[PDB]
Amino acid sequence: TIDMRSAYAWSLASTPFITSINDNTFNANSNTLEYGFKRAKLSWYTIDPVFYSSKPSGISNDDLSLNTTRRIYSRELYPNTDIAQGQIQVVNTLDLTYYPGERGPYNNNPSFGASNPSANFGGIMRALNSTNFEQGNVEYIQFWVLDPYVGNGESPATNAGKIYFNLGEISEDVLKDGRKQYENGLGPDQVMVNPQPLWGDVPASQSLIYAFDTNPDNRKNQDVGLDGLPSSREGSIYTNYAGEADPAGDDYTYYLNADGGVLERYKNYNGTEGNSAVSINDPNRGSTTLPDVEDINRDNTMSTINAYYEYSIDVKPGMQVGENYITDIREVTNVDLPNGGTTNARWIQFKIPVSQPQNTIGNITDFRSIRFMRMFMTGFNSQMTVRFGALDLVRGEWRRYTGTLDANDQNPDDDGVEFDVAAVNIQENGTKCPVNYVMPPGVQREQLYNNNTVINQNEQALAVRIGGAGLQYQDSRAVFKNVSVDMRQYKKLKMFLHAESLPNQPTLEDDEMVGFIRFGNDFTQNFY
Amino acid sequence: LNYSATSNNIVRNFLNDDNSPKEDFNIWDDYLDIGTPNQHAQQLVLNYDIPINKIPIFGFVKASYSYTADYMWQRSSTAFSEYEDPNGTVYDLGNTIQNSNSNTLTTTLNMNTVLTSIKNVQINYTKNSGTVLPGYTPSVGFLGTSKPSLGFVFGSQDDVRYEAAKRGWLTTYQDFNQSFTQVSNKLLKVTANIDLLPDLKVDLSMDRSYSENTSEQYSVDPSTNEYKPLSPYTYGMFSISTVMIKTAFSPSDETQSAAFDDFRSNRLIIANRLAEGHYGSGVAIPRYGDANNPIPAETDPNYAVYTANQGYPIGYTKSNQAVLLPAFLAAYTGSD
Amino acid sequence: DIERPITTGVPFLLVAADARAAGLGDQGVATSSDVFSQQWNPAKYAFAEDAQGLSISYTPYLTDLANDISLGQVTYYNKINDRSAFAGSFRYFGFGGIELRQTGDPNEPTREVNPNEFALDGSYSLKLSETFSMAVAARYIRSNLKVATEEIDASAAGSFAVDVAGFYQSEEIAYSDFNGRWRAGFNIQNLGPKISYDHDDLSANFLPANLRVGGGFDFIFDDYNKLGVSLELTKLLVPTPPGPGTPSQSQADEANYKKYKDIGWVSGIFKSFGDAPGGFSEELKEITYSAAAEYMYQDAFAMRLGYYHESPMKGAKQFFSLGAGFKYSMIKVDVSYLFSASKVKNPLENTLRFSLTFNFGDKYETY
Amino acid sequence: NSSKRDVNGIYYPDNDPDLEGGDGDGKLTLGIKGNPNFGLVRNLMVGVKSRADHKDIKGEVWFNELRLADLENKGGMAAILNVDTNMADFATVSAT
Amino acid sequence: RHFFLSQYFRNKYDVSLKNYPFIDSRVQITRLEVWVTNKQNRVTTTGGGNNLRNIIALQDLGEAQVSGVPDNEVVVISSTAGFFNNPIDSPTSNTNNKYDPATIGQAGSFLNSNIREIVTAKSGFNNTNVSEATDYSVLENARKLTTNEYTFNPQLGYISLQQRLANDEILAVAFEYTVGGKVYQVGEFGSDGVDATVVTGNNSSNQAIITQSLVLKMLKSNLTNVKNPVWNLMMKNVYQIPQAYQIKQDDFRLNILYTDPSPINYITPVQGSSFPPNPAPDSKVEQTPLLNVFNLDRLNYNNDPQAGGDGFFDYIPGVTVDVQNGRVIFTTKEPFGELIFNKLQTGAGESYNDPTTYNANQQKYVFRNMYRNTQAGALQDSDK
Amino acid sequence: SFYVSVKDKTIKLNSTEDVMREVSIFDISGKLLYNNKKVENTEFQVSNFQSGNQVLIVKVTLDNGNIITKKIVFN
Amino acid sequence: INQFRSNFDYNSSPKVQDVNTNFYNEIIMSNVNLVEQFSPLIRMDFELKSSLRVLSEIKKDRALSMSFDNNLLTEVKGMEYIIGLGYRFKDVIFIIKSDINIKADFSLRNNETLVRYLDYDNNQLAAGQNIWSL
Ligand SMILES: CCCCCCCCCCC(CCCCCCCCCC)(CO[C@H]1O[C@@H](CO)[C@H](O[C@@H]2O[C@@H](CO)[C@H](O)[C@@H](O)[C@@H]2O)[C@@H](O)[C@@H]1O)CO[C@H]1O[C@@H](CO)[C@H](O[C@@H]2O[C@@H](CO)[C@H](O)[C@@H](O)[C@@H]2O)[C@@H](O)[C@H]1O
Repeated sequence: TIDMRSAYAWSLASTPFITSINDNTFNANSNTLEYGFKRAKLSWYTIDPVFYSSKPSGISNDDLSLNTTRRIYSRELYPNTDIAQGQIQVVNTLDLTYYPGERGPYNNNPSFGASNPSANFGGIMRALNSTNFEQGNVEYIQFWVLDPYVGNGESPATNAGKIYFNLGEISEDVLKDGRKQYENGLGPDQVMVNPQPLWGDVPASQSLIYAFDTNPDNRKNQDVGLDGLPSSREGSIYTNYAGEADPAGDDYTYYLNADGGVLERYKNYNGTEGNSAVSINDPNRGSTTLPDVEDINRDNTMSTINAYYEYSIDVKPGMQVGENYITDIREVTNVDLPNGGTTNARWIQFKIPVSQPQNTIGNITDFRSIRFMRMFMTGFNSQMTVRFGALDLVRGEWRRYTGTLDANDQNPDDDGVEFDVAAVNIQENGTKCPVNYVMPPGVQREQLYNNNTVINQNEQALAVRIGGAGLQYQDSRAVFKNVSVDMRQYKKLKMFLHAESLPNQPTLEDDEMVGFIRFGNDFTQNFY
Repeated sequence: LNYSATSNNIVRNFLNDDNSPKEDFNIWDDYLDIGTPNQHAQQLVLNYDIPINKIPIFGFVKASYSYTADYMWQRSSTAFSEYEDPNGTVYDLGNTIQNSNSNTLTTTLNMNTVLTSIKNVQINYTKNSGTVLPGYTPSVGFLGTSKPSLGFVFGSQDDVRYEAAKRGWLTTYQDFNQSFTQVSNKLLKVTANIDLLPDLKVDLSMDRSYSENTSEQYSVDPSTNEYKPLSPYTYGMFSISTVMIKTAFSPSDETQSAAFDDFRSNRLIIANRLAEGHYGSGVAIPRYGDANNPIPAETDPNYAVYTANQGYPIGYTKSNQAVLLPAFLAAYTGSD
Repeated sequence: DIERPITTGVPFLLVAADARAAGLGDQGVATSSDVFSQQWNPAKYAFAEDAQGLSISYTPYLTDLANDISLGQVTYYNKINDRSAFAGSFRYFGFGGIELRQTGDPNEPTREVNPNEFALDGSYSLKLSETFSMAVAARYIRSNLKVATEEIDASAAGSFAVDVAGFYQSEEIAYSDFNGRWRAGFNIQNLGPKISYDHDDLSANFLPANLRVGGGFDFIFDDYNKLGVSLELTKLLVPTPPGPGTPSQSQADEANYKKYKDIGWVSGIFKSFGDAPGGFSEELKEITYSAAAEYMYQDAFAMRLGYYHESPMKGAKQFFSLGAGFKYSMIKVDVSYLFSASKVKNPLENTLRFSLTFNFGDKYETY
Repeated sequence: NSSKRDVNGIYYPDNDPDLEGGDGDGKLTLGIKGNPNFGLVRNLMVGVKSRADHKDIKGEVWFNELRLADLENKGGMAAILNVDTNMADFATVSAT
Repeated sequence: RHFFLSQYFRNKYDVSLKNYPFIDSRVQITRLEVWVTNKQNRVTTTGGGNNLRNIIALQDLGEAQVSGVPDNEVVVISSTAGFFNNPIDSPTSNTNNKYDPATIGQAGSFLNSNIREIVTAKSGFNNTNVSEATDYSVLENARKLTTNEYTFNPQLGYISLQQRLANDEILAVAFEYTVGGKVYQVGEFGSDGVDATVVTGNNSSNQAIITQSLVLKMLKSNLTNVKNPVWNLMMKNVYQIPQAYQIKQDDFRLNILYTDPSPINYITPVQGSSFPPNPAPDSKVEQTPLLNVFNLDRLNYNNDPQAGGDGFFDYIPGVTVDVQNGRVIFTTKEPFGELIFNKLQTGAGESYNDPTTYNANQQKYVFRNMYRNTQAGALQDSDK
Repeated sequence: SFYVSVKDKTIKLNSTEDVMREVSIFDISGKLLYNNKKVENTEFQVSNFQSGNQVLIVKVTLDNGNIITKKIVFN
Repeated sequence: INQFRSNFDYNSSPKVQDVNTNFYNEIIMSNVNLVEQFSPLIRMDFELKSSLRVLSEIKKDRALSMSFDNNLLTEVKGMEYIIGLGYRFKDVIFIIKSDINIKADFSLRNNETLVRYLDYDNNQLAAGQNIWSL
């Protein structure tokens, strides 16, 4: 797995296309301020442990028992995972609080309060360290998320929506003008683009290093947000909100410098204006020291290509395993809370296969160059909190075999057969809805000593799912591995196999599916 | 004087007229058979202590000279010596010869036995050299050779290309892809000692390094046998001890730099001097804003360049290396 | 293999921290009084022969893999009268200095972290009779094994514990073939409030409260040859967590864990005993035992064999131990080695434990 | 080119009418195509095929603990003979 | 790690090495500048200087036509009508086509001055179907590689990087070479290219800054597309001998075997077929050691030609072996692809680029997919 | 002269004029977490989930049998 | 000059100006380096008769590097202050008597990297270090 739930790695996203490059659902094709008209408010964060360990003034025990603010322990999400004593026992979830009815940064919509909140979007994007998904065999996007319709601070059932994931080349021009903004190049003594580029000031010089100096006056003149305006000249550009103290909606607030509950204190934690105060003792403490730049993979170049794959997840009150890429649901019955009460909880595991995108935007054909990952929430009516207890890109050592295995078919890339390969663990799939994962009889978990603590190792099986249209009479689907194994000194080859029917599908009968091992020098000419 | 020579010959008695090995060949067939030469190397090392202390006027010098000369002859493969073009003509592409020099001079020069404060003046001078000549058709003898020149065999570094072409022992192939090559290295390490005051110890050092590599292709004209060089080019490295203490203590930060202001101002002075060197004062020096070279329209490709240096000479703008390298050196050494 | 191990906070407190006891199968509750008698039985500090003693012990971890990962111990004892003694010990487990580096101009200043875990205790021992002594010890435990990152708080977790120990040592008694000596000891260890690694009362771990009961005999022949045979029994005073099920599949396990974790340490001490429908035999699986033999020549050379057996159901720590000890003038050197006999890999395998004690001050006669 | 092979060229002894006992395994179906070698396995494949003629089957299959078993632990023998002689500082012979 | 400098050198490689160690080419690469994507972002005066430039790399820069190669796999330009302005087999040069940086926007160029700016780079093309990652790539602070970070073959026109580009990095080059008395350049060097910055005005309120890009030849693009000709610039005939650094002759043995399943040093025809009849002596397959089949054994110990070779790998420190890095280079760009395909060809109906026409001996021995696909993609062709 | 750097769960080895042959990454428990016999002075991506473990041990085998040991914190 | 070379554009053809309207140069190079080192700028080493030894030194260096590829000036400036104090208290009594040897080492290193444009005021701070230790 490659972890993706680091909050500081995510930044404000560009406006996305939904179905094709010709779809103006969120005004992604607009070359004016209308490009930002559908952006609603979104905060992405990880709740600071100071809220749980040393309660700040204005935070009560009721504020910390909501299923949107409470501390998550590993033993709740992973009851079968052993943690050594003295190590990390809490799960640091990535929390995304979405306000579809509230204005996002750099949104100059004259009529935003009268618009449908479900037509808005709130999105973040991120650069990927490894870009070759084919060489790495990146198989799916896996995430454990809290059900927002079950717990103490549950959302109303009518607040259903969608979370979209985009993988590939996604534009870094967050404020679309063709120019790369970097705020360490702003300042009264700096040269700007002589005609202002529709969002504010952009430095005319070529950037060298994405870093501030330590002069507080230069910092005050430079840390002014992605629009390049210090909130006093924003009304000139963002004319529909010139009367407000923050016309661009980009002002930053430290979560300990705000009031209210935990969610309200992180509302403006992702603002790009004023988030890099020189002194760590500032009441509006920084949260970053890096200038905000429209260059996310830090190659000095702002990419404007929009060729990516689209995957989508529904967020509805009553989701079940077998649909909506759901592979597992774990129910938590009596969660102890700091206020002395108890609450219900539901963790849902999603496995979205990367090889089966729901849509394609632009000209992308393979997974050899996947540089950016974006996720945005839309379709929601009111405030919605989504807490990723886990969010990873999962790559496997077994590769799906593409190409025909039987000469009767002769049509490999057709027939609409959904062929997925994943893993089933004792640590993650002990409550799997069709069949709970258990070890085969006689198989035991390996035991090690971490530091005077006995740790049970994970027990894993390789799961292959055939769905969609289904398998033809003599067709087969297989995964393969390149090995170097000598079997001549042993007498037996042994393997455990299990077969189950898919939920909401016709029941698989005995001796209809055949499990096969094909091993040798190849899969087409020389094999047992 | 140490002299050494190595020779490797190959015996090819097991081959037919064509490139076909002889199946029925024994390893003892012609055992005491010296073959054709394949590689030949010579090395000469001469060391001299230069007894210049004979006269009692130069009895303080302790000079010492070392000369190393290396020569190599390498036979080319039959694919080169018997190359056949698609036209069917057979060309001898020749062999390769290489030369190396390692001159070294060390002088102690005791100043003993305001100028009397100097005690010792140590001078070190190293000079390496090398010459690679491909396409050299003639072979070598059992004891060596002097065919190109006796000096070349002992590292003369004097030109032999034209003489070799005239003598007719370079390749006659007109598409020869191998390059004549030369390399030179000079290193000077002067050191002096001064005792101006009884407890004031002063050491002075001067260093200069210069390395130069030249490469060219060549042909030999079928008539008159004259050597034709083709696309000669040179590269190398340079280093020299200098002094720029005059700008050492001037403040230099992100807000101010007097030396950098001098760098900016020196560009026009250097450009004007270069323009006088190019246009030799008999005409008005053309500039980028004058009547003959007006600022073009905003859509012209050269509008920005003409506007950037309006009063500079035509061939010497602010971005010319010939303009801003002397400007940089003068600004940061404190020179005018 | 290991079915339902007992989960306790700061398990490093249960590791033998001196070569002498390690070479005797990780037992010291009823062995002869020495400078290391603080982790095992402080009550015999009143039976010391030297007035003052200091000791340094080194137990390396993962010797083949890395250096500086070790458990060190420094002990000091001073018996003031012939009846009473004070002692202070410090155990420190550390990984050594670790540099936190990004590439970032590798000449840049870097932050060094030292994740560690230490316990500092002080004990007072008093002789009640001429053959019996008691001791009370107070210990402070700190754990700082976490490294501070984003969304990770590396605040140290601390706790306090008390120790109640008793040691009986008889006088020399002549028998038919030898004039041996009898020893007995008990030690109740690590009695204190739960340690919260995450600084939340809802998530707290039991201290490794332990009970050691042991007895030993000294075969003394020729006044220059001694053979001490010692036997030790150990029981953790922490409740056993629920297992496969103790009558909604995961709901029952969740409720059982909820009721198990909501148990006080004082009540957990008594809940460790019994809690089974069976008798003494069924509870014997929670008792670890150790048997040791120490040959002593001229009180200057020591040769130690030990066997330590845990029940393979919990922990799976079964091994033999070899040990040697030497005394030059006032400096004693101990070395110990471990031969594992368990399926699970022992972290102290292929490891030579070192111990070094200095004895100074007055000398006390032994009754 | 024999008709005893499938359309994919795999030979199944269980489908051979002239072979008694099939492949020797009543539980498994064994096939071979082109001289593979389990002394050096370079390519390993696990997959699902269908046997339902007029159906489109769907489902999930778990594979676990693919392993080798029953080590052939027969031993071996070796014998060495060395004759080293020296003859009066003149000769030395060493035979192995 | 290894890239041909141009399609001209790639298509000259096989013919120029027919009679090795003699090279049937007069190319002498004299100057080379290599630029990569800058992710380090470190400014130092010691690592060869601070030479950061904006770069635009064109896939089709400097390319002319090739005699036996269709234009569609020499250049990516959608239409070549009026693109070329030199004879077909002309050596690679800036003046070969309408992408010439020296003629930017003169009368009939395909580029405007907007090609010099990163912001207006796309509008700098006079044609319609130009893509931001196919026809060109852009970098804003590209770092010039130092001479210790790469080597190059000055005769065969390819480069070898010290660090491989297994990710989305962009590779761009400018180079100058000589053929006899003629000099050719393909990119823009820092000494002959446009200035990095031009400033108009006197103070920051009215000053205009123009940052100008160097025009270079693209060798590796931001996004991998195996169907573009730039993918063919990456060499696939170089093999790194594991752990080998300073290999020397008399201390290096190499053989080619066929393991199906046992190692055999010759190739047998498929049952019911035979190898092409009456082949040339340099194209024999039947009963031929695989060293001779793959053109690696034609010389004797002294590197002199021999009738059927001496049975040993031909060790030529500039052609078949990279001595300083312990690498072995085949004498053809695709030894296990087009070379063995040609040795097994029986008629003109068989085309190497059309696998449906193979004669059932090429169907089992030609590993085309290891040259037309990535290594992970070529994993799917398990029998080759 | 040897450096190991971790930026975002990615391990980066830096050796001055020394070329490595093998790399092994172990946990504090001693379990081998990663092993590569084809080191090219490149980066390494170990599985990001390690069950609360941060400290790792990197053992590098160079050209000769010299072994370089470095303790790192996986962040 | 780390690498200079001859220019093929400097030939006998009528073409004399490049794309920047500059005359072609016979010898072309990419970078020029001016390196200056006061090592030390000043070193005062003395010892008192009271066994107090002071070794103080100021070191300085400048690393100008001008690039003709982008016509930019990269300046690396460094200063270092070192103070070493040594003293020996004599016959310090705890019956137990010993000398106390006291050593103090103070260091202050400032390093700065600037990138300077010649045509306008764009001095860029690229790297820096402001360390002191005792
Ligand atoms: C601050 C922190 C601790 C520093 C304190 C230093 C004290 C050193 C004590 C040394 C020690 C243990 C050393 C082993 C432990 C080291 C382990 C280290 C491991 C590191 C990993 C034995 O060491 C003995 O070695 C003998 C050499 O053979 C010497 O004998 C000497 O030779 C001649 C002199 O030349 C002399 O004439 C002769 O009379 C000596 O016999 C002495 O050095 C000493 O007696 C202690 O034993 C004995 O030392 C004496 C003082 O000597 C101590 O008396 C007290 O000391 C102070 C009380 O605090 C008070 O002030 C003091 O009033 C009081 O009298 C007692 O304790 C006593 O029991």
